[PDB]
Amino acid sequence: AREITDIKQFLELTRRADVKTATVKINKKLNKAGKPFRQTKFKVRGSSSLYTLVINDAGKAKKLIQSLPPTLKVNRL
Amino acid sequence: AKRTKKVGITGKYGVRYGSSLRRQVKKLEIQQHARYDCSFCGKKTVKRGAAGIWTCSCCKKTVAGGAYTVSTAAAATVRSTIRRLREMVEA
Amino acid sequence: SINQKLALVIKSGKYTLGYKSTVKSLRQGKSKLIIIAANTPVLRKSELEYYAMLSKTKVYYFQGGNNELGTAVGKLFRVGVVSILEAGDSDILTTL
Amino acid sequence: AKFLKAGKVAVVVRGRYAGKKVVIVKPHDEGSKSHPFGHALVAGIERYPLKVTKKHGAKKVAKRTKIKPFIKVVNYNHLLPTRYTLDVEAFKSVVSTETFEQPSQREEAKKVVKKAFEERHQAGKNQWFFSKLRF
Amino acid sequence: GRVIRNQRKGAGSIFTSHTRLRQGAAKLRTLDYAERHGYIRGIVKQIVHDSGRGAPLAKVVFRDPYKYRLREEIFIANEGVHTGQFIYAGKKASLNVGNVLPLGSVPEGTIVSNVEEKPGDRGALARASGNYVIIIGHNPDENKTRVRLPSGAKKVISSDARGVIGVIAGGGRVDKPLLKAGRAFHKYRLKRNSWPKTRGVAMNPVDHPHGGGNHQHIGKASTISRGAVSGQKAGLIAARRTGLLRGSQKT
Amino acid sequence: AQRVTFRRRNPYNTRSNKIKVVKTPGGILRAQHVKKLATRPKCGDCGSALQGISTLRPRQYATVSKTHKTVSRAYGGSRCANCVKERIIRAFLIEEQKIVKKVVKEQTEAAK
RNA sequence: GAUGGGGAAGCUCCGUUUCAAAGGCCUGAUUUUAUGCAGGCCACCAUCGAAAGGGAAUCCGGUUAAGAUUCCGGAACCUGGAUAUGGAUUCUUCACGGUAACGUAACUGAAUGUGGAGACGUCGGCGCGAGCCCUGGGAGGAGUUAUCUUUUCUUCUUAACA
RNA sequence: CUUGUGACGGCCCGUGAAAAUCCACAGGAAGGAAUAGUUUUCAUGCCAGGUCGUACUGAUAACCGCAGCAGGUCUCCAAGG
RNA sequence: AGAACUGGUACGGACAAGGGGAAUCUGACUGUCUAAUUAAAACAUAGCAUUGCGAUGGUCAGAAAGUGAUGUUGACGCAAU
Ligand SMILES: [Mg+2]
Ligand SMILES: [Mg+2]
Ligand SMILES: [Mg+2]
Ligand SMILES: [Mg+2]
Ligand SMILES: [Mg+2]
Ligand SMILES: [Mg+2]
Ligand SMILES: [Mg+2]
Ligand SMILES: [Mg+2]
Ligand SMILES: [Mg+2]
Ligand SMILES: [Mg+2]
Ligand SMILES: [Mg+2]
Ligand SMILES: [Mg+2]
Ligand SMILES: [Mg+2]
Ligand SMILES: [Mg+2]
Ligand SMILES: [Mg+2]
Ligand SMILES: [Mg+2]
Ligand SMILES: [Mg+2]
Ligand SMILES: [Mg+2]
Ligand SMILES: [Mg+2]
Ligand SMILES: [Mg+2]
Ligand SMILES: [Mg+2]
Ligand SMILES: [Mg+2]
Ligand SMILES: [Mg+2]
Ligand SMILES: [Mg+2]
Ligand SMILES: [Mg+2]
Ligand SMILES: [Mg+2]
Ligand SMILES: [Mg+2]
Ligand SMILES: [Mg+2]
Ligand SMILES: [Mg+2]
Ligand SMILES: [Zn+2]
Repeated sequence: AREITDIKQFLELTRRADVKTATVKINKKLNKAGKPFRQTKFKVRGSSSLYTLVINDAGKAKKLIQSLPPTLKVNRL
Repeated sequence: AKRTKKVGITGKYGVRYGSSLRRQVKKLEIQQHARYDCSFCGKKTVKRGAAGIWTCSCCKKTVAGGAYTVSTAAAATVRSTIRRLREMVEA
Repeated sequence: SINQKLALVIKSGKYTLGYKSTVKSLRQGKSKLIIIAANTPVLRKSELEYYAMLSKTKVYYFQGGNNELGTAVGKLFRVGVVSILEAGDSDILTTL
Repeated sequence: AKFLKAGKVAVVVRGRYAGKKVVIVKPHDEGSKSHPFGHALVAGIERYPLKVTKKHGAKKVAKRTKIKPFIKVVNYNHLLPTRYTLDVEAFKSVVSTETFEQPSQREEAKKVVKKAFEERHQAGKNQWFFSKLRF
Repeated sequence: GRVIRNQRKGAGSIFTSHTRLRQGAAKLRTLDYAERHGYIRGIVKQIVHDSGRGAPLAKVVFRDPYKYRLREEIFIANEGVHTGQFIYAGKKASLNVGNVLPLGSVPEGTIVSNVEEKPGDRGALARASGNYVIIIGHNPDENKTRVRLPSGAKKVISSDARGVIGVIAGGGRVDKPLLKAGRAFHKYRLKRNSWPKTRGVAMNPVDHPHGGGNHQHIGKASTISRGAVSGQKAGLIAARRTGLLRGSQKT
Repeated sequence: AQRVTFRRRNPYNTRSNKIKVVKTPGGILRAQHVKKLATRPKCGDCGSALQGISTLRPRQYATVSKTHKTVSRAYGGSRCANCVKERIIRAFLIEEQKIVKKVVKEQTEAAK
């Protein structure tokens, strides 16, 4: 329910010691009339709120999923 | 244009209640709805809120007065008498 | 009366109209005399005497309200206070 | 004659320090580029000293005499000049136009004016200036 | 016969006054040490319309001299009182409109209103809109004052009773004709259930002394002696005279 | 042209039972009740709606931080700013007048 | 409508702050120990009375033979209570900036007092919002087609909360 | 069109509830730091949220009129021409 | 708003939708009542007039009361016609 725009804050937020699960949503969006790109959403289920991080870059998305802690349950959908 | 000859504000009562009664009701409502000078702010902004309550739109002052006018003649006579008694008793 | 002296001030000298203008002038020390209408808010009156006393300025109280003072200076609106910056050709500063 | 001089005590009527005694340190009648209006460089007190009686001994006196000063640019329209006065010599140098525009010299000027205020208040000088305006 | 209407009011079933919207009982400030030894100052805050009352109310705020509180009083507003006006009450108060000077310390010919009949009962006399009391003279020994009530009767009351200077605001109210059963309906809707009134002569004889007959007529004399019992007092009670008043009252 | 119904058991169009028809992600029209509108706080002296303060129902003020309920001036969340200015002016002037009156009184008593 | 009271032979009646000795509230002190002494404070002075008045806080999708704002899934909020970390602030002890209206992530505060909200009529017109109605383009589906009809109907939606 | 809302204006011898409850301010009692504190109106974190109603009709058949009676019974939403 | 053209003079084409005038009696008017035979010229009403009362009071209630209604009232009021 709360959006996060800082990657450092997000990666820190993945180590809050209360979060157990997260999900990664892939969307197909259009930047303008010609070019469709792939939207990726990072949602971390906090104890009290849901934090969503949105990335419009595929490369950054790959680097970030690579950088998630292994102890966190990730869902692909 | 001039809409009525004599009824004026009491045209809303139509042909009923009798001529004379409508006459003095007009005579009083004209005073009731009129605008009065602010004794404090000096403007034509004093209106009647309720019976006897006269307040000024600007300067936010309210003065207790007559039910149908800002002040009656008896009030003026009383105020003058009080002033006479004050300047008689202090000197 | 005194209104003729005021009129000659207006036609000859310089002056200000209004509370903000007069307090600004009195703050700068350019005011020689101030005139207060009868029904001026007494708190405003009192701060005016305090300012004048701080500025060593003569004070006169108009025997009339805002409307009478405004007509005295020859204006179609009401004036609560006037400040005299220069007499020009008048005599109010010497008398009263 | 103009009266807003470099030693007059005034009262702030508007702003965060409304009702606080201030002393004019540096006047500016014809405004400035940063402030196109008649403004000053007053120094005041935010937390007035508490009342002290015979009963308090040797530390409650010290705690109850603490002074929190402040320095600000204020429009002349937001001051009431007083007939009182309080000379400024020990901290007229530190308070200046360039004393502001960065936080540091503000705070070490506040320190000097705090020292000057508490020194005067320790002696029997300017009780009215240190007395809180009740309203 | 049946119990007549005027008897039926005393039970107070539906005949009690409608007191929802009234702002409170309009009483003077209680008579304490300050008033009988000096004067006290007050501030007029609100001038409020009172439901079921022609005169407006004056809501004056006082200071409690014994405890740090803000006693608030409800006065009847005199004509000429304004919000923010300072009000002085006490023996040593200055004789000004809205002040509450005791009748002992006020010269003859003064106008007062809301006058106490005994000291400390917080105002009885002359409490209606446009009404006032004349002070005629004093009796310094065995302190005593003679005053003129709105009824025209002369009454002698104690010199320590209080009364506010001025005339009750709202005068001339009864001058405007109502023109409408609706206007009277709304007027009495906030006072009590006493309207409309049915003529006794148009009643059956079981309902009223006047009722009955093949023509609407009272039959007997309509002037009822004061020695009559409840249920007979229907008409002109203890009428000294009757008929149109031609000439001076000679009071 | 769907027609909605009250979502609660009070069928009377009272103040506490106002509704606002809204469209849901399900594509249907569903009535939703709206709470009574908040009234702005008012100044103690000038009687006007003093600004800078959040406007909520009275109980809901217990939930928000101190910042939303006050201003950083004396009489912050209580009195109008112009009211504060005029009362400061009144206080100063009347106190100075009190000193003036006492010096005049001691002068006149010393004269006789 | 109890109580203190006052009537009535009595069933009971009056009265709801009245001719009353009409109480609990916080801090602490003592750490035989539990709570009395240490204090201070305060003066309404029972209770009942509204499923349409006032009122702390929830929405969406799905599910049953019959329940759903109650169940399931997801996402919030309020009250009460404990609390730990981060943040904030302090050597000028209890923050700063803006001339000002005022702003922020915070940014001590008891007794007592003041103020605000709760909290408010009806009617006429005007502005603004939401929903509905109308309609264009486009992407699907259905109907009529002896003849005509870029045609007729229909789906294109986004809650509380931040 | 329905409805909500704002600024208004008209009307009154009618000026059109109260309480619970929450907050702010004034006040400065008290408590407070430097080798360390103070702070839970800032963020995050932990636990709990008791009791009763919840189906259905609400009317030319589920209510009252002896009844499966052309009677009576409060209210919400209201498409096109 | 106007102008041509057109039709078995039709055209607010269904629906929807005031008859009018001259007078007399009576009530001024809006309003209310005999649920289930009488809605009126009856009642009420605004206006007018009269009476009582300054509270240790007027009118009225209770068996009594340290009891009540008017009365959160005070003659521009309350009460009775
Ligand atoms: Mg009746
Ligand atoms: Mg009959
Ligand atoms: Mg009989
Ligand atoms: Mg008869
Ligand atoms: Mg409710
Ligand atoms: Mg703010
Ligand atoms: Mg805000
Ligand atoms: Mg009882
Ligand atoms: Mg209850
Ligand atoms: Mg309820
Ligand atoms: Mg209500
Ligand atoms: Mg909700
Ligand atoms: Mg169901
Ligand atoms: Mg659930
Ligand atoms: Mg900060
Ligand atoms: Mg309020
Ligand atoms: Mg959205
Ligand atoms: Mg409606
Ligand atoms: Mg209105
Ligand atoms: Mg159910
Ligand atoms: Mg159900
Ligand atoms: Mg149902
Ligand atoms: Mg139904
Ligand atoms: Mg139905
Ligand atoms: Mg049945
Ligand atoms: Mg019949
Ligand atoms: Mg009939
Ligand atoms: Mg009749
Ligand atoms: Mg009586
Ligand atoms: Zn005014």
